[PDB]
Amino acid sequence: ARGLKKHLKRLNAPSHWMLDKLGGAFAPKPSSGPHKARECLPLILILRNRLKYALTYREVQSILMQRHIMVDGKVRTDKTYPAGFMDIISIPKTGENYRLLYDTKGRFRLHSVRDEDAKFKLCKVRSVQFGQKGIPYLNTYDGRTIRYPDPLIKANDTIKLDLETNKIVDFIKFDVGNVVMVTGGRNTGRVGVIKNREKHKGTFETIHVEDAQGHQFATRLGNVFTIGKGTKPWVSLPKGKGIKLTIIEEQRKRDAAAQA
Amino acid sequence: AEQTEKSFLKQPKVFLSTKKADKAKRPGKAGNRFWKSVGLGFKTPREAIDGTYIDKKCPFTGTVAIRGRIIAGTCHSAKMNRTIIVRRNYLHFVKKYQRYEKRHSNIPAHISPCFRVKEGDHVIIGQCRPLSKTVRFNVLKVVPAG
Amino acid sequence: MKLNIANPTTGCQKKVEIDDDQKLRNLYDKRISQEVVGDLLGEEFKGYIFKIMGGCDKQGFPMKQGVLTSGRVRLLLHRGTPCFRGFGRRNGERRRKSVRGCIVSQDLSVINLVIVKKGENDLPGLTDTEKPRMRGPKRASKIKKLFNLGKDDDVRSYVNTYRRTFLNKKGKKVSKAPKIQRLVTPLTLQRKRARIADKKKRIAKKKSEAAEYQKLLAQRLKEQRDRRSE
Amino acid sequence: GISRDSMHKRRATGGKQKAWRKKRKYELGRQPANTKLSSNKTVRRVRVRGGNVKWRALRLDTGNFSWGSEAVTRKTRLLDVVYNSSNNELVRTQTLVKNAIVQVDAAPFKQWYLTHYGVEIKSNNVQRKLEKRQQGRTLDSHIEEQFSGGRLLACISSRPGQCGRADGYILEGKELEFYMRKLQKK
RNA sequence: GAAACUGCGAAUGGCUCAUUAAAUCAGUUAUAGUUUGUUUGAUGGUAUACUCGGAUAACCGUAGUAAUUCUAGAGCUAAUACGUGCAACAAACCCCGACUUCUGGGAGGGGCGCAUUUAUUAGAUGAUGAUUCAUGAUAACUCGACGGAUCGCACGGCCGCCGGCGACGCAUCAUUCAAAUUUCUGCCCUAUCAACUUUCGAUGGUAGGAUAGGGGCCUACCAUGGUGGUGACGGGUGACGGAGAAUUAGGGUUCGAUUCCGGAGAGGGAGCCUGAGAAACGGCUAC
Ligand SMILES: [K+]
Ligand SMILES: [K+]
Ligand SMILES: [K+]
Ligand SMILES: [K+]
Ligand SMILES: [K+]
Ligand SMILES: [K+]
Ligand SMILES: [Mg+2]
Ligand SMILES: [Mg+2]
Ligand SMILES: [Mg+2]
Ligand SMILES: [Mg+2]
Ligand SMILES: [Mg+2]
Ligand SMILES: [Mg+2]
Ligand SMILES: [Mg+2]
Ligand SMILES: [Mg+2]
Ligand SMILES: [Mg+2]
Ligand SMILES: [Mg+2]
Ligand SMILES: [Mg+2]
Ligand SMILES: [Mg+2]
Ligand SMILES: [Mg+2]
Ligand SMILES: [Mg+2]
Repeated sequence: ARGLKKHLKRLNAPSHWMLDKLGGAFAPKPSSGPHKARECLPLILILRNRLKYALTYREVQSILMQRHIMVDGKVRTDKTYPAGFMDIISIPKTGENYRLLYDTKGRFRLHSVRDEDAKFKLCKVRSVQFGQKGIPYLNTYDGRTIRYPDPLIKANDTIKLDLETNKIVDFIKFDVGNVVMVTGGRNTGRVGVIKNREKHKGTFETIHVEDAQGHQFATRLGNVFTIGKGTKPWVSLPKGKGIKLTIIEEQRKRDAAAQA
Repeated sequence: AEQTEKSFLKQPKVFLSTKKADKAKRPGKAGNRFWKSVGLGFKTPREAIDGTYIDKKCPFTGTVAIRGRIIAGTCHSAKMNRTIIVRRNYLHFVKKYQRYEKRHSNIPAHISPCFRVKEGDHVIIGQCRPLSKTVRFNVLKVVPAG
Repeated sequence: MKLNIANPTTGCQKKVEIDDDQKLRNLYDKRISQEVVGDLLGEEFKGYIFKIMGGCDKQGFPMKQGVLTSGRVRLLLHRGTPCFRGFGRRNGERRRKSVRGCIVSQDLSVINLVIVKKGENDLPGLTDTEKPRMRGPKRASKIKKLFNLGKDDDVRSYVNTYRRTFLNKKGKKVSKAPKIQRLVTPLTLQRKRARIADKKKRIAKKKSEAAEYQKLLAQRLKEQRDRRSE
Repeated sequence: GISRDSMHKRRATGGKQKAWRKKRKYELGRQPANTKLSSNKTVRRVRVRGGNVKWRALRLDTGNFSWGSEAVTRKTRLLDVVYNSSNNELVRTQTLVKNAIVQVDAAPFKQWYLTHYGVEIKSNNVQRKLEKRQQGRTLDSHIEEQFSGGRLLACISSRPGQCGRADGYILEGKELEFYMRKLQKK
């Protein structure tokens, strides 16, 4: 190619979007923004496929051009805006607030949150280093730069950001024993506590996580997001509570529900 | 002794003509020979720290960084200026016959003057930036045949 | 050879057809921007002096200034330049077109001429009238220069001087007045003030964060010294 | 045009590589600046990838030179090119390239040395600071003997064809001895 | 509100499979070897002002030519076009330094935004597996397309001055969208192809040039290397690679132009302009 791609073929769209195969030749190509294209949930999908507010592309445009949707406290009119993990989606007309979390099957789920709980997001620190003028600055995986961060904050940390004031109100150090959520790979959406961190020089670092029921899983450092200090996450979790179920137990639940 | 070229050969960003020379300072400071640990658990040879050679492609005293693959092998040829051929021997599985066949790969690697090598030695090379048309590796450890 | 004569002072244009060989010779071998004396090219043109501004050949190809010949050449031309308008063509696109040299020769269909000095007689349809300017000044400083105002003089009053008044096809009166550009209004002053205040707040925020960070670091160091005092 | 691709080369085995694509613009090369030492300064704007700017010096006569032991940097005129390590053609053509050895005017450095040390190679405070600096003052007598002629040996450390400037450092110590031996062997 | 200037786009998509056999491509690396319009986040201080200048389109009317979004001349008039120019003010820091009574004090003068280039220096015992790293300081340097002469809505508070919500634009870093290059391993038939490469780059070294950046990519000098029966080199392919497809007890055989990913081409070559991005072809130049 002689430049950037503008189109996303529907077959080549992320599989967690759960787009259907015959809905068209194309999928919404996510715009550049805070989250990666392959790891985000675009606004058009949230509005039409998930919340059912809109029925068409044009209806999503109509809703967004009314300035009805705020992402993390700010009005977005781009339909392909890449909304991502832990983002607050608020509609200050119906009075509903949503935190974009992962279910245990790797798919973004709009989790309803309280009005007070929609006043902060959780960000993962990507790096800490000196900017111009020798001023220390923090950057996250959701594209934010924060200057003069707390010196106790290091890379891979989780900071609590107040959307109203745009400051770090609290932070969590990436340590063994902190409850985490996996945001990438086959364990996406799984919640557990870190048991040990296995480091290997020159290559990716492996984190060993054990969930509440005792199942153990391992994932790379880049796919781990701390959500609480200790065994108590700072945000509310979806109904699964991050506890992945085997297909046999899912069938048990379905059989019990049908029997009732 | 090392000035064998039509140009003076100096370590970049080391001021040799400094007036306030000192030996207790870190490498590259106060006219001290610059050297670095390559990382990845590889010791810096003492002949690189105490050497007088100037090699910009040296992993320990030059400007190259070791990043990427770490490959073991045997010195197959050492007839070039600071460059040797590393032969890697491996078994290629043939699916249909469920057997293996012997296959080899000739990997050119730059060798710094801190190592002296002969054909047949066991060497450890690390991936670096392209140093020439065919060279993307630097010798990091040399184990003699005996 | 036709002559397309223009009088820039009165804004009148008229095509003159000269076929006699002598009068045509008094223009041959001359170049664009070179001036001719009207007495040479006729009787009615005494006193007048004409500037050669270009022309076209028998195939409609324009003359170009600086080519320095009488014949036709092919040149790689840029868009928006003379001899290549390039309408609808992409930016940065060049084209090789046929242009004629700047020298006037016998192979020219028309010479574009301009009157620079008015003769003793009057040319019919050329210097016997005056077509007025279609539009007046639109930028405020140009208006002030036109009507010789100075500082603290209002320009709007003079915009109403050259309003174009006409009747609509229905029959109602319509007046057209230009919008003044580069005119100082209270909104412009407010915009400049808001820019200055934005700089103010930038500086204040910078100093506030720097001071808070310094205080936090000082408190951290004092806490470390308290630990050391163990 | 000039390309930087590995397409046209032979393979490491010696075998020829058949072309599978035309030349791309993202792998171009441009013709060398061939910066000459001349008092007709010409630096041209080269528009490069990303809409960025490269400065292409064609003729240069003045440079910014650093005396590292003294930690002083002065703008001095370029007088001559004397040594090139890659090609003496560049010496005879007076071509300014990175790592070329040149003659630079010593007048700014003489002036700074007089002002700063009080030594040619009016207050109690000024005389006290001057005596403090003069204590331990040591020149190397090679820089001194070239100061006698007013020309300092210098090495162009900047790339004139890339940055449009001919900057460098004054040669000192072992490098100075090496290049003096080279110039006397020339 | 037509038209027109300005801005942006037209480098995506669509089509095809000719070339191409460790090459494309696949999985797996790397950039501590680079560019990146845009999005998101943060950042921006030492350079007539109650606001500068000259053009030009549309318009208008003289035309030319057989002719083309082929084309010349004349009269007007805009800017977020173009070109200039005050750039709200400051501390700190560095150098020189009259006088002072003096290991110092110190008027005054110069430098000092951001970017660029070089050089010296700090970076300990902030960061990485690892950097003379991030970043600071200093000396200078550059004839710097930078540091708002722009627009909408609302228009209130104090006595003329302040004043909100936006839009557009400049620059830096980060992020995102990506590319480029790049590590390892992997490809059909053919030895009735066993030697090939190296004048004129072949393999490596030094110094440059060039490039967005590594690199024989190119240049100068130097050395004699590099590949090969574990099949180099060459030839054939009715050979684009893969995901895949047909048939399959298992093992396997054959196919894979075609809708997804990657590559390549726009009659064949070659060369470019614009642009963040093209060696573009529903862009140009030539054969
Ligand atoms: K490409
Ligand atoms: K464009
Ligand atoms: K690959
Ligand atoms: K390069
Ligand atoms: K080389
Ligand atoms: K563009
Ligand atoms: Mg205006
Ligand atoms: Mg395409
Ligand atoms: Mg640094
Ligand atoms: Mg080089
Ligand atoms: Mg074919
Ligand atoms: Mg196929
Ligand atoms: Mg075919
Ligand atoms: Mg078809
Ligand atoms: Mg395709
Ligand atoms: Mg193409
Ligand atoms: Mg055809
Ligand atoms: Mg083409
Ligand atoms: Mg076509
Ligand atoms: Mg096309």
